[PDB]
Amino acid sequence: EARKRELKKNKKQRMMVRAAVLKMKDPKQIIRDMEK
Amino acid sequence: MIEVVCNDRLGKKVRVKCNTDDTIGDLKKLIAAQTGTRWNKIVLKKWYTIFKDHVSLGDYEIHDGMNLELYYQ
Amino acid sequence: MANRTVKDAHSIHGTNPQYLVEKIIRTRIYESKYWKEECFGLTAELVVDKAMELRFVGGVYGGNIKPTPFLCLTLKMLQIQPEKDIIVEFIKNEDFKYVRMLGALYMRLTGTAIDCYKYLEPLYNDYRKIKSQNRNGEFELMHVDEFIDELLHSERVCDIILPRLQKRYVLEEAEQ
Amino acid sequence: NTQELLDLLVKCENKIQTRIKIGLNSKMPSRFPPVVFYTPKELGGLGMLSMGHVLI
Amino acid sequence: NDEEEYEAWKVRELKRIKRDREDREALEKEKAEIERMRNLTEEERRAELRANGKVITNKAVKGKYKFLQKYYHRGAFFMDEDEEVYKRDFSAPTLEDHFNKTILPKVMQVKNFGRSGRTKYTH
Amino acid sequence: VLKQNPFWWTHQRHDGKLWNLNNYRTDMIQALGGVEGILEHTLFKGTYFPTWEGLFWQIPNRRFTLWWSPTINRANVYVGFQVQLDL
RNA sequence: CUCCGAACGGUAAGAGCCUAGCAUGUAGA
Repeated sequence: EARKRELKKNKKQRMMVRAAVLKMKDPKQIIRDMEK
Repeated sequence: MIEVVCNDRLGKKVRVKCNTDDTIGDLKKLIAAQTGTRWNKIVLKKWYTIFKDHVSLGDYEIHDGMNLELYYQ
Repeated sequence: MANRTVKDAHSIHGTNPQYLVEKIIRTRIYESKYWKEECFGLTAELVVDKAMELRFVGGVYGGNIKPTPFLCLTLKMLQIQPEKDIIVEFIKNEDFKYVRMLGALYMRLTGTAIDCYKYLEPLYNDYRKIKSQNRNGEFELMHVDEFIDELLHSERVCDIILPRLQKRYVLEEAEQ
Repeated sequence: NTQELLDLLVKCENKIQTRIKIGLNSKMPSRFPPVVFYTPKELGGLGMLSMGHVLI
Repeated sequence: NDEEEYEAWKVRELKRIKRDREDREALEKEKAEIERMRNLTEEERRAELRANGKVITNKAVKGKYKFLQKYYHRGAFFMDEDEEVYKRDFSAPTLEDHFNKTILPKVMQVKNFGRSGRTKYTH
Repeated sequence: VLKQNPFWWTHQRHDGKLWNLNNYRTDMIQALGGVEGILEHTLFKGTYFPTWEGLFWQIPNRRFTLWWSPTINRANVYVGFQVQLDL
């Protein structure tokens, strides 16, 4: 029962971490600055 | 004889009892006679898999309980 | 931009200026190949050029609702909202056929029932052939009488729903 | 001989059916074919030796 | 084929003109048929004349639900058409009525954790 | 002991085994449709395996929700809100 | 022996490009 909610919270945290990692090294943030 | 569920998330959950070797035209006829609509406007999808009105029912491999997304044309 | 007619339009009393056709069918009319071309603007003149070059008379074809250029052009002229004189000019043209067909269809969708009988009645004499697209894609050659009969007497002769014209007996008892 | 005993066995089986069909998805579907249960572990099921009438 | 077109243009004009007059007189014919049935009901025959067919658009040729086969509703939205798809005798087991529902231990209405209703028509 | 062991019936050593169950499985496999029928839901229809041979190796949870994934992820069980994966 | 149910628990999250039905009605010089 609650294990589903725990796994969903863990997956949401992992997705947020992946989004932050892709945005921090993003082409519009990192590679865009690398070309500047 | 098969019981199909023409369903939708908009307050239209109909259950039509149709024949085994029947077509999809008569199935649309039943779904239109039951809920609120005419025959030529109904469209029975399943994730963008548009069911056409010339193939048969058992030929598309539908069985008792298969729910189908209703959409108006 | 296909929202307004130009800047202001005399709203047909039925539903709305652009909404005499069902919302689903008009929403399908917009996103289409035939709409992508000629949507740059068609006010009065280029409509005649686009009308004489489409020898189909039909509504929807295919499982996916695909509008004929006849139907999309009816909708385009409906958004343009031409004056009554231009429509009478299209209704009086005997050389080009489908132009007259579109003129009659538009005068039916937007127009007074008295005007409907006054302008569409004398279109009930031509015994010529007219091509149409069925719902399964296959075409059929029918008579013009069949078209105007389904238009004046029957409901939804095409994919569009008609705006409830009276029975002729009431008008014959009250008017001409 | 105990009718209440058999009825309660059936109720307990239909309860443990819950979360063995509901643990996968939070829907409690209509049918969820019974054979997913009564296959032994020798083939790779559960081994749910049943007493109540579970008609296939 | 201009000679044939003008020949059929009258064939359609005659039918279309026939439908108009046939529709006007129908209002009087319907009232007249009630008048004919009025005198027919009055002094035709005391249980000695029908002149009828008991015509119905779609005959519901029902059967007998086995033990708890669901009450399937055909849906009363389109019956004037008299489509043959309706005449199929919806008295069959759809999904789970194939069973006997008598060998079961005591009873099983619905095992879905929602049995709000309680009725079988025993009384 | 801190575990209620159902041993009041008898003793497995002195009294022996109280029950016998292989004839239950022998009838169950027949009632489920035989080996091929009771199995036929699983994904071995594939798997580079022609016949039934011994190959037994969230391990069991995934193994179970996969081995019956077609017998579970069908349309005649859940509602018909069909959902496609990314790929 | 006719009593027929619906929603949520459901569709990963993503960076580049693009298009749009809607909304204010005024203070003041």
